[PDB]
Parts: sequence; C-alpha cells; structure tokens
Amino acid sequence: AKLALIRLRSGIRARGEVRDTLAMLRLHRINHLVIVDDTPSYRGMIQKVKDYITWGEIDKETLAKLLRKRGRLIGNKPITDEYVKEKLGMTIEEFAEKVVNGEMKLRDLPNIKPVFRLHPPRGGLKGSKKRSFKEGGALGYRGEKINELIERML
Amino acid sequence: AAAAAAAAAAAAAAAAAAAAAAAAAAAAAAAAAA
Amino acid sequence: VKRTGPTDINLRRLIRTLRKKSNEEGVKIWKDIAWRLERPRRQRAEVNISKINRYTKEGDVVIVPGSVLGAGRLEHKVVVAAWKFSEAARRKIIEAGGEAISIEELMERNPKGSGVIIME
Amino acid sequence: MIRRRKKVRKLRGSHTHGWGCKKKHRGGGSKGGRGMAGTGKRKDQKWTWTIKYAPDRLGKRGFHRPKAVQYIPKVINLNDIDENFELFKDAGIIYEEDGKLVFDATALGVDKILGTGKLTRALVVKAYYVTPKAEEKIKAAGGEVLLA
Amino acid sequence: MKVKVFNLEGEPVEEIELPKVFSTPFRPDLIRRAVIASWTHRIQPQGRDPQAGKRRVTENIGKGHGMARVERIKTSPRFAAFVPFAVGGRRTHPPKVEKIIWEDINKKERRLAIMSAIAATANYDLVRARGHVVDNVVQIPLVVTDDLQKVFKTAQTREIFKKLGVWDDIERAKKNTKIRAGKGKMRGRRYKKAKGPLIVVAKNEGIVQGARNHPGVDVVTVDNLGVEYLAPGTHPGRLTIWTKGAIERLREIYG
Amino acid sequence: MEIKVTEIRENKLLGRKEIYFDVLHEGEPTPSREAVKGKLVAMLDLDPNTTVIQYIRSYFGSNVSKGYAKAYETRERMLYIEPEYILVRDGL
Amino acid sequence: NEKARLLRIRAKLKRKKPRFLRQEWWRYPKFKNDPKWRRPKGIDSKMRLKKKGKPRSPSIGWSSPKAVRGLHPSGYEEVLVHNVKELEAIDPTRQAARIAGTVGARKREMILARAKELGVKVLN
RNA sequence: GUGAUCGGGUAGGCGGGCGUGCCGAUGGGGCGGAAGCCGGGCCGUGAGGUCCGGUGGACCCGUCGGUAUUGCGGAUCCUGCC
RNA sequence: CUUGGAUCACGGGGCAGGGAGUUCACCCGAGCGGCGAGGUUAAGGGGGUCAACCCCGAAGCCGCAGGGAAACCGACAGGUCC
Repeated sequence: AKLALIRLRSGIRARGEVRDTLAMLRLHRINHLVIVDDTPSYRGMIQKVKDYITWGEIDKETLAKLLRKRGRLIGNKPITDEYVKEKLGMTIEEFAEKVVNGEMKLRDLPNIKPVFRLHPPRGGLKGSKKRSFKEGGALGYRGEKINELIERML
Repeated sequence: AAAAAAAAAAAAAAAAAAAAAAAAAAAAAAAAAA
Repeated sequence: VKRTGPTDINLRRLIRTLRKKSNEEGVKIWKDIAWRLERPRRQRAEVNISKINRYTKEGDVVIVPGSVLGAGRLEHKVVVAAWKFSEAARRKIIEAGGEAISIEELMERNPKGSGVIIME
Repeated sequence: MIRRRKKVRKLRGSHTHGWGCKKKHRGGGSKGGRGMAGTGKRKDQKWTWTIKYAPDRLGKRGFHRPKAVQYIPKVINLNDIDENFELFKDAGIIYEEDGKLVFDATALGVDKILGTGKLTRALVVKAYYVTPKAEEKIKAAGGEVLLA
Repeated sequence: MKVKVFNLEGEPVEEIELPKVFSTPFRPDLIRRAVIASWTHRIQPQGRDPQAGKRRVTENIGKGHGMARVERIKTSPRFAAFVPFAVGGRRTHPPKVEKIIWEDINKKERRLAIMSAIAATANYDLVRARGHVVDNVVQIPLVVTDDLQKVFKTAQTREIFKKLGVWDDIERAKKNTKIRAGKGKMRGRRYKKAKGPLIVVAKNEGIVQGARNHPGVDVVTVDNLGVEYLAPGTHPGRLTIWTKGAIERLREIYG
Repeated sequence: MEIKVTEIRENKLLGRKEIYFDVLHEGEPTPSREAVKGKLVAMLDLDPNTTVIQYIRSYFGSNVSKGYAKAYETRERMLYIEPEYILVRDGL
Repeated sequence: NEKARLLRIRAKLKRKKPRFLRQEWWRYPKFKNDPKWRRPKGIDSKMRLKKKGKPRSPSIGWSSPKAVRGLHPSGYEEVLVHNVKELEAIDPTRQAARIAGTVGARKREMILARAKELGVKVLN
C-alpha cells in the first residue's frame, strides 16, 4: 500500500529533529505532497512528524488526476500521454493502477520529479491546524479521506 | 668566440690556489669544446 | 584569495588550444594537462632527470606540465615534452640520444596522445 | 604582475575597520602587555601560549666552545665526485699516473670523504680519512684508498 | 628572416639575415615590469618639515566648561593648536622621505624584456597599433648603411627621412603635442610631447647632433639600450631605424 | 550570425589584404573561426588556403564582436611572415 | 515584437521605481542640495530594518532587461562624437550620435553636414 | 542546461564596480567661448554619468598603465559666516 | 554603548571649508615572474647624450647532511605492496 503525506505547518518554533526528518522526507514547504510505501522505517518517521502533516491511503483515480494535473519532469515540464505511451507501454491510468498495486514504482518513469506542489484547499481547511483530525481538527492520520482533500487541493 | 664558466671551479678550489686551476681549466675547455 | 591564472598569454593560448584539441579528438589527456597547467605558480610541477630515468623505459614518451631540471643521469634515450627546460637538462637529454621538444610539437606528432606518460 | 589595492580603501565607511566594538583597539592592555610580557617566569597571562608553542625558550641548557678553537672540517660525497668528475679533470683535481686515475682531495681542501651515493668509475682516493661505507663502495667500483 | 639594406637615397643594395633575438616571444608583462622599475629609478624623495605643526604651546581646559577637551592657545584669541583636526595643526600622516620608492629587478629578467621589446619593434601590426604612421615606410624593419652615423646637418637628416618614409611620423609627433591640463604647468612640465622614431647606432660621429632637434626622435647606441627607448608608456612596438653595425653587435651580444 | 565589413586595407610591402569586420550574433554565443572563414570566403571570394584569422573579440554586455583577417596573395609571402601557431590554428 | 515588449516592461518598471534618497533628505538643506543614496548603517534605523511605512532601498531586482538596458527611449544606443572621424565608424541602423557639449559651432556645422549626408540620427 | 532541495541579516570574512589629485604613453576638445556656478531632460539597482538653456571669460577631458595628505552628519571636533 | 532606545539614558541651532590604519626594521603566509643544485649582489669602479641608461664587482647571505650540551660521528637518488 502507498501512503500520501501532505505538509501543513511551518518549521519555525519546532525541533531540529522534526525539521531534519521532514527534509529527509523531502517535505521542505507547505502544501507539498509526497508518496511513500507503508514500511516500518517510514512509519517511524511519520510518527515523529505526526504533528506537522496529514497522511493517508491513496486511490488510483486520485493518483491519475494528480499525475495529469500536478506532475512534473526535470525542467518543470508537464506529463503527457505521449511521453507515457512512449517510455512505457501504458496510459496514466494503468501506470497508477500498477503503482498503487505494486509491480511498478513512480521513479520507473524517467526524469519524474518526486514531489508534488499543490495550491491550498478550496473552501479552506475545515479544521484547526492546532488539533488532530480525530478530535475535529486537521492534523494526523485520515483514511481514505485524504483523497477528498487532495481533490480540493488539486 | 666562447664564454667559459670558471666560477664553478673558483667556488670549489682552496683559496690561494685558484688562478692556476683556472688557467688549466681554460686550456682544458678550449681543447675539448673547441 | 582570488586565484588568478598565468600572466603569460602564450600559456593561456596553450591551455585553450589543449581544451579544444581534447574536444576535437575525443580524449582526456589534453584536458588533464590543461587543468594541471592552470595550477597555482607556487605549486607548479618540477621534475629532475633522475626521476625520469627511474620511472621510464627506453623509447618512452613523457610529458611534464612544468619545468625539467638537471640533476642525475640519463642512461637511455627518451622523448620529453615540457613547458620549460634548463640548459643542463636539455644538454643531458640530447646526450644519450634523446630529444627535448614542446607540448605543441607533441600534439602535432601525436594527436591522440597514446602511450604518453604524465609526470608531476 | 598582480597589483591589488589595500583594504583600507574598501573599509573606508565601515566605522570600525574590522576590529569589533569601538572599545577593542586600544593600548597595551588590549594585547596583554608589551612584547613577551606575561610569558611566564613572573606572570602567566600567556603561559598557555608558552607551553603550547614556545617551550625551551625560558631557561638555559649546555655550553658553547670558543671560536678561537672551533674548526669546521670540510667534507665531500661520492655522489659529488661522480657528478662533478669532468670539472675535477679539467682543473687538476683528477690527473694521470701510470695506468691510473687519481683523486687528490687535499687540493680541493677537504678533510673527510663521506659515503652517500654510488661510485661508477675506478679511482685511487688520496686523502686523510675515509668512511668504511665509502671504502667498500670504492673497492667495489674497483679502486684503492691511499691515506695521507 | 632576410632583409634588404637601404642607402641614404632609399634604394636597396645588400641582403642580410636577422639574428635570433628578433624571434623572441612577446612578453608585455615583463616589458611593463621593467619600464615601471625604470620609472621608479628617477623620482626624487619628498617630505614635509618634521617639526611643522608642532611650534605652538597649549593648555587644555578639561571637564566642566561647556567646551570640548581640546588644547588651546593661552593669549587673546585662544585658538586650538597642535592637534591634527585643528586648523594650523600638524598633519596626521604626512609624506616622509624615509619611504622607499626604489624597485629592484633582476638582470636576466631585464635582458629578456629588452630582447622581447626588440622582437616587438620588428613587427608591423604592433608598430601600427601603437599609433605610428607607416603608410609609406620601406621595410619594417628598416636597416640602413653605416653612412648615416656621420650626418651632422638637420636638413640632410630631414631629406633622408623624407626618402625613407618616417617624416610623416615626425609630423605626427609635432602635431600631437599639447599644453597639459592641471598644475604641472606651474612646476615646469608643460608641453606634454609625443614620441617619434628611434635610431639605433653603433658609433656616434655626428648623427646625434644632426637628428636631435627633430621632434620625437631619439638616438641611442646598442651598448646603452633600455626598455624605455623601445616601449614608452609600457606600450611596445616603436618605429626604429637600425644600422648594419648595430645588427652585427646584436649578433654578438644578444641583448 | 551576420557579418559587416568595416574596413579593407592593401599592403604591397607585405602583400596582403587586411580586413576588419564586425559580427552580429544575438541570442547566440561567440561564433567559431571555421564559421567566420566560411562566411568571409562565401562573401568576398577569397582562397581558403590563404586567409588566416587573427582574432575575434567579444565585449562586456554586447551582441556584436569584432574580427581581423588577412588574405595573402601567395603561400611564399604568407609563410615568410606568419608564424607556426597561427598557421596551425587554421586548417593549414 | 519582443524588443517592443521589453521596452514596455522597462518603461513601466522605471515609472514605478522610486528615487532612492538617504534617510532624511527633506530635513536638512545640506542634503536637499546634494541628493544621493547612502546605505543606512545604524543600529536602530527603520529603513535598515525595512519596516512598513518607510522609504525603500535599492536592490538588484529593479534592474532592466539586458536586451534593452542602456538604450535611448527612441530605441537606439548613444555614441559620443567629438569629430567627424568619430562620426564615421557608426552603424546608422542601431546606433545614434550625441555631439559632445564642448564642441564648437564651427566644427558641429561640419559634423551635422556629414551626418546628414551619411544618414545618421543626431539626438541634438 | 539544472536549481521543491539558491535570494533576511549585527560582529566578521570574501568578490566586483563609482568617484578625486599628480606621472609615463595614446586619441582629442577649446574666444565660433575651457574650468566652475544656477535651473532642468535622459541613461544607470546605485555609487554616478551625460545633454539643454543661462552666467562666465582661459584652460580641459576620454582610454591603457602607475602613484596618493584620495570620498564625512556626528568626535560637549577645529576655523569662518549667519 | 547596551539583554533591552520614541524614552523622564548620553551626543544633536544653521551653512561652507578642514578632519582619523601612516613609515621603517625583523618574522609568518599567499598571487604572480625569473634562474634553477644552485640563486643573488652590497658598498664601490668604468663608460655615456651624465640623479634616468649600459657594463663590471659573489665580499657576504640562503640552500645542497644530519644527530649531539660537547668532544665527536657521519645516511635509500629506489628493494616490496595498495
């Protein structure tokens, strides 16, 4: 399973441990998204940065929209079905299906940038940055509901 | 016309016995290299 | 401190020529020698005849990116290319039946620089 | 060649010329004393620099002999003989006797023959003293030592 | 490089091969170093009176007068004195005659520079770029018989230069002579004068007198050559007339 | 990469045409010597076995460079004066 | 056209650009009659802290496009002219002549005549 | 060409530019009006430069290379004036 | 200056001119350049178109052999591997 992580809070007034962990996760700025695998070594880091990010399990339709809209190559170039059909024998939908069901890695697409840069959510965050999603806020683990947010921020 | 180098032997020979060695070296070099 | 290069326009021209030659022929030795010549003057290479005789063979070709000095013997004949020679070094290399030449003439005689030994 | 400009020209407008606070560049107190003041022996404001970088500066050790009696003997090596052979031949130092090449070092004005470096030619070395290593190298090159 | 030898009428007679000093590589850096050292070697030491500004007797008032703590004269006007921010006081860091102006240079570098400047005088593009008029010159380099060492009339030198083709550079030198800008006019040193050709000779037998008074023209022997004759202002490539004897003496001394 | 000839001089005592030109190169780097020879020969009807280029020079904040060329009448006259590094820099 | 576009950019930028003057130029006649920029260096200077409500400071971001930097608003670049030889050696397609202010009437008559018969724009 | 992973900054360290007076060279201007002064236009991030008009009545500038009593808002700073 | 300046903390009526990292000696480094197992002259001498220029002058200094309080003794110019 692939997890999506979005950064929500700034690193000012935060510990160097957290800052460095976020740098290692490549989450340098706010409203930036990264996709990783649900391994224990990643879950530990997510638990360490639990209070500055949201995360959850992502869906293939959402990933396809994400690649079609906010995906970039070296040079900040858009991704196109031309390029995908050339470098691989697939379309974006099939690539996403695979990626989320194993059998394929995003970096298998040559010159793919590993960070997605989103605008802030339409209608706004409907919960405080100072609290967690469970108790009515915004931070921490959602489930499939990370896709609603990715849609609002796409 | 030539420019023989003799200070190389002046700085080596024991003083009070330099002009004789210089003359012998002059003759030797003139012979060999000319 | 700002590290300038050489003030000898002939050295500057040689460095540019070496880089162009490397790009033309598809080799690395000329670019290597160029960056070695762009080395600060206080660290410029100096080699004596003894070292060449020690680490060469008969019929070898050698390039020195600095100066060659006269101290030691030469027991066999070799070709030496360098930017500056001393009188004694030139004389001692001619004796033993070798040849002392310039890096430009070496580039002429051998564009690929195959078989050449760098000493520094 | 390279004629850079002085950095006062750049610091003109800097208000302290790189010395810090406007209290920092004053008389001898700002150095800790004048000269080697405080390097030990009565005061210890620089005893730390003394023990890190300048030991054997305080105190005496040994004695000196008079130069009226000092003599500096002159020495030469086999490498030097072999590397200057042809000049020693051109000028006297090496000469000819029956079937032999001889090296008279007293002429040169040397008292000792030391033993650094190979010897190639065969020779007869005429001199007061010679070191055993030089003896062996000479007798291997095929010569003799005749001591005066 | 073979060259023709011309006569005082402007006609070639003989043929001679140039020595190897005319093949020396071009080194403007060394030429510049040597010219700058030569500059340094003719300047006079300058300093102020070491007791200037320190003739007044003063007394400071101190704390508690609504005034600053400055040393002041003790009669009627009571003006400040002796300090370097006072009017009429001493200067903080004046010029001093102890200062060293001399710059040293080594013989071998100096001679290499002279050789390079000679080789430069034997080049066309440098002579033209420097500013010399060479539209109607004969050879570049110009070599003339030893009969020129004996001409002691300025009008005969005029005619010879007309036939050789350097009178136009002499005219340029005359025309491009100006009255300076600045205070050097008070200290003499007015009439900044331009440079013309340089005649190198083996022996002087009248040519010095004959050619002296032509504006911009210098006459020098070979044994007494320097880099300021060959590269005025650090700029090499001066128009030079050589002689056969001078070139032979170059073949002998090479520098 | 365009070229405008600013000056032509003739020299009989040396036997050569001296050509001073300006190279307009905008949005492009300094042109190469082979290209400059090609264009000068295509324009002025010169023999490529002669025609050494001495220098191309660019300047601070500018898309115009300057160039100097010499066209000789004979190999004898060109070799008598021009040196070996200049003769090798070209395709000669 | 791109050159015209960059010209419009420069015009708008340099209309918006302020005239950069030192801390308090309005307050002392010693600064009113010699206006210039001096960087504020004080420990409590608000222009140094870049506070709101205060005049701004120069920076490298205010520069104009390289293509059009330094050109006369007409579109040409200027060349000072003191004599007719300098008048010659001008490309009448991209350069214009500006006659030096110390040149006399006798000589600028000639300069104008030659510019007229050469086709060179003269800004004076 | 690359820069999500370069664009705040005191003490402090480093790189490049603007300006002032003299020397060696080179190219120029000036009673058909130089320097300086007053008010204006244009270029330059800027340190500054240049042009227009007026006053003025004898010298002045650009480029290369060197030199220096070389750049002020403060010092209960110094002198003069108000 | 100060942890801290709009301060009831000090300096600050206006304008113009002046006004603050300089020189020598020794030492540690560097950016260039010359010669190179050698490098370099000082004082001074000769010539000249006479304070610029050219030619001499290696005395001395540093380096090529170090260890040792001293008497004293006195070494790889290349054997193997990465």
